[PDB]
Amino acid sequence: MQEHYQPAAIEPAAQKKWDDARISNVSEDASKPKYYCLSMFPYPSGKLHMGHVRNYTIGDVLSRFKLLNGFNVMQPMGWDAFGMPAENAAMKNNVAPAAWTYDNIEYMKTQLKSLGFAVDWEREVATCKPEYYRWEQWLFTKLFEKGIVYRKNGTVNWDPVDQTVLANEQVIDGRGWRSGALIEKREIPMYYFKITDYAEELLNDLDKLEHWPEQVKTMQRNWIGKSRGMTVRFAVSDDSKQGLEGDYAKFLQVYTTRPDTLMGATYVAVAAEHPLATAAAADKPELQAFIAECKAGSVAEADMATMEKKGVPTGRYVVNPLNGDKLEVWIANYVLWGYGDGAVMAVPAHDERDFEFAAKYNLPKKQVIAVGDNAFDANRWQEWYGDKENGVLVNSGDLDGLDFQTAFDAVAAKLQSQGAGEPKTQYRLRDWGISRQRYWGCPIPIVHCEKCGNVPVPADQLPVVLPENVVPDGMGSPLAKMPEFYETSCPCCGGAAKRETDTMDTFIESSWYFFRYMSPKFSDGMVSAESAKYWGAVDQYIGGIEHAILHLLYARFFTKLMRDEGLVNVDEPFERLLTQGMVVCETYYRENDKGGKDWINPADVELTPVSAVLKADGLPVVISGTEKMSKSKNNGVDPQELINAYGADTARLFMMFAAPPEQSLEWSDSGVEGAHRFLRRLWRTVYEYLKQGGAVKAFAGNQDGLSKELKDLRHKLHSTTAKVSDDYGRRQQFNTAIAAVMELLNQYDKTDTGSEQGRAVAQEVLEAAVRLLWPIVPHICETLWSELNGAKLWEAGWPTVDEAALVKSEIEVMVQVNGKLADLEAAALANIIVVPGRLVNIVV
Ligand SMILES: CC(C)C[C@H](N)C(=O)NS(=O)(=O)OC[C@H]1OC[C@@H](CCCn2cc(CN)nn2)[C@H](O)[C@@H]1O
Ligand SMILES: [Mg+2]
Ligand SMILES: [Zn+2]
Repeated sequence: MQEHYQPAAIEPAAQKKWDDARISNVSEDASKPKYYCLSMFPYPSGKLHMGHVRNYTIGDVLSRFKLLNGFNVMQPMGWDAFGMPAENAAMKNNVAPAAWTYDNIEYMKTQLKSLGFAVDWEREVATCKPEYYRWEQWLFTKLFEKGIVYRKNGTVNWDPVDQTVLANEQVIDGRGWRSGALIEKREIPMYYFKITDYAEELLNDLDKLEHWPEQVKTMQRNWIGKSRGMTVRFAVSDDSKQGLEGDYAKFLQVYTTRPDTLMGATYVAVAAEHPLATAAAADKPELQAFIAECKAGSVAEADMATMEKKGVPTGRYVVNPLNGDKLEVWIANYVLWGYGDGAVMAVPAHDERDFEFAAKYNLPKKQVIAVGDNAFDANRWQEWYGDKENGVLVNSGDLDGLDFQTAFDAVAAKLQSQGAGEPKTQYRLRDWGISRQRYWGCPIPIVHCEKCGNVPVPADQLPVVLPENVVPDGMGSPLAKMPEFYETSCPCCGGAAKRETDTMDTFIESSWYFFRYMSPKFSDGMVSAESAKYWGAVDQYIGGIEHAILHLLYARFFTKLMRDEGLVNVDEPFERLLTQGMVVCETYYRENDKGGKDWINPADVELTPVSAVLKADGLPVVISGTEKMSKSKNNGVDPQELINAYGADTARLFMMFAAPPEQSLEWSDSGVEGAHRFLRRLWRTVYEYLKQGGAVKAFAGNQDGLSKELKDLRHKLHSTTAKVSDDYGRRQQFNTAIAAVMELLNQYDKTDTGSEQGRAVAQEVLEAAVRLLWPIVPHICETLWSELNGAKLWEAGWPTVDEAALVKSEIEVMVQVNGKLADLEAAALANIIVVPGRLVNIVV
């Protein structure tokens, strides 16, 4: 055994020992209990970043821990290969997106294997291969004939200079983010998942997830946005029916979730596309411009509530069906056409958004709810204005005194008796649009025939192979400029027909890949029925918070779709969900000659502790703020150079010890040094132990007769084993478990283990400490364990807790004052010469 810890020699050898033993290549074996630990598969973007290392080390600690406890552990790995980054690099470096992708995969695979992750590489998938996306094209055709997938005209943003579609997040003040040209709203036919048909199922099944973060379940409930309200119809006054047709000339219909406050409606609001808005804007140019500004907007829903609410009066009036008040109709920019009826009622006294709107335009406010004896200020909003559980109605005629639920049913009675309203349930959830005007994506298995219509590709002709021999230029999606691809024959009549040139949303690949890992080479379906029954569902899911809404909801939607098709037997894909925090770093720059800043990568800097300067230039730079690692402010720390400088075990240990997994991790140069020096200490601790006698049989059994010092070390040992096991399986806080093993080595250093019984307790401490640290630093623990014990580490198993070593030794004693029944005198005074051991006597 070498005296000094050199990871470059022990990490490759330990990896071959694991690959030769094939301990990570697991099977559907009904002998050992299964465990499915899954980390979110990455985009093959070129190199791994620190966010990748943290996410996949967390998954590996959980996997190696469950494996050491006797589980059949599947930790698969794959690549989310479809996406825009491949097209952008294709335009930049003049290469094919497929070629650019496959070289990033084979390089990032070498980085992952160097870190020593226990990954079953015989289950590796790649979403850009036809052997994978053929099955989401297959599920597309099935759900398309059922109507779950349907084709419908939709509105998108078209950049007339970059010649492509842009999402709302890529539009800035009406212009494209790159071209800077005004975008055009276009109505094009697209495809949709009918996810609204599963809204009640996706909402209620969140209650089954007793091991999900409560905030993730909360965010999904708000996104679905179920609401039980009331449809209300306000009759249009006779002086306002000009230019209206159909039922719009008879009434204005709205939806509200608080019909108990219908007596407090001071005005109504309609969307810019509403017929009442169109009839009012016929001769007033101020309304025409307001409608045009609303249509030209591109507010993303992540910022929809943060936009300034604006409105214009129409001069038209409707009648409240309960008190007969004439309410003026306004055109509001926050009312979205297609969300319900496209028209709402406003109660400024009990809705904060209506309060700020009325305060802006000096609109009336009518209090109709009261909570206790609280004062109602018409010029200041209070939190109790919108309370529902502890309020009673006021200023509502024959509705005064009713609470929320009784007034709700009372209002429904009057509305239904008049035929002016009825209860209705609504959902904020929209359908899922999957059409993408991109090249590097899964083709949509639709063929357009002038006689048969939109025809799905039959199952025999799947997949519709995307040609990998394309280099996009940037002047339109290449699939539309390639007749050799879209010119085809109709699979129904054989006539001339064209293929769909739009590709699928890349979220479709990530929505079911966790099932494909169970049988990645299965060629007769999405997932083999035998492997789906064995693995069931993912036991542990690890990923970032940015996928808590869209990706997680899509994965649950696909799981219920595949369940209703007969492929799987679970309602939910993920049992446990761990949300890893981001990784941040310090930013550096220099001042530009034009009044700006040019950012510098931290690796190209060196600090004096005081100021900082370049590594080779000696030009003093300026240190800036700390934020998430990104190429924006050029603060990304390459983990490969970290592996080159310290090895894989130091990188894994630093990220597991710097902060808890949910908390953000700040990069620290001195932090990775403390991780490396601790691994040097652990190596020296085992070396110096074997240097004075060698290995012995670790202590086991009855500990009676051991010294007080050695008994205290065994107590600390089995306390650490119980503390680490609870930190891995339950708390999932890996930084606290590292310090627990560190404190065990502290007491070991302070304990004389030179005796014959001392050597045995020392062996028991070290054999457990290397197994307690194996999930975090498997390379050095594998090497050190083979020096202490000759058995295979994974067959020795997770350290067992000896509960006898935790029980303290008691000394029963009798206490008689004056004959009748230093620490013993203290307890016998909490009840004077004492005979040592059995008698204490209180000199009365
Ligand atoms: C299931 C799919 C939708 C996953 C998708 N292919 C994806 O997000 N792929 S990815 O390659 O983008 O991320 C792979 C995984 O591991 C890294 C995590 C951290 C990302 C944020 N971050 C970055 C830093 C410092 N550079 N600190 N935090 C990430 O959330 C994810 O869990
Ligand atoms: Mg349960
Ligand atoms: Zn046809």
